[PDB]
Amino acid sequence: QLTEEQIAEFKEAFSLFDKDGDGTITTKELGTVMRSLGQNPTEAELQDMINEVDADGNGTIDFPEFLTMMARKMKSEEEIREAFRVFDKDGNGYISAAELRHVMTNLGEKLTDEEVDEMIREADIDGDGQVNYEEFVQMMT
Amino acid sequence: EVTVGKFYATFLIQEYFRKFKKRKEQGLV
Ligand SMILES: [Ca+2]
Ligand SMILES: [Ca+2]
Ligand SMILES: [Ca+2]
Ligand SMILES: [Ca+2]
Ligand code: NI
Repeated sequence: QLTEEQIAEFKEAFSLFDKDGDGTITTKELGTVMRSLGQNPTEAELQDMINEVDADGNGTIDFPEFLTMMARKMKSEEEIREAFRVFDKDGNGYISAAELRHVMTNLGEKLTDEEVDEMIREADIDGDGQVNYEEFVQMMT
Repeated sequence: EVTVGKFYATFLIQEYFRKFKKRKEQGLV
């Protein structure tokens, strides 16, 4: 159904936005994460993102509000496409090792170059050494 | 909302990494 592990994984996504670990996501915290991924929302964009998910209207997102939104969403091409474009920041249609390292570091992941290459090899159906959109979706799917 | 899609996209980005790490641990890469 909605499993204890799936909840746990959503809590992990919540923790990425809740940088100070205080239990709520603010507009400032959201802006931080989005900018760290090379995105650039406006004050107004960030506030409406908060407004959408903040069900009790106190101005911030707690984990039950985040879980509600995330479990609903789980029930998808456009989200996966946005995810791909976050990695593929030069828009050339291929995720390079450098692009992967870029996202990894901003996610708080810490993988060796050998692990980054392992990641690419596992996904790399056409053998070009980079991950195209097709291959990215396949790895995700 | 595509508004909520930005949150989910990040979960997906993190999911991309977590799936890999699990495979490498359990010897299923
Ligand atoms: Ca916080
Ligand atoms: Ca709230
Ligand atoms: Ca690229
Ligand atoms: Ca490839
Ligand atoms: Ni950057």
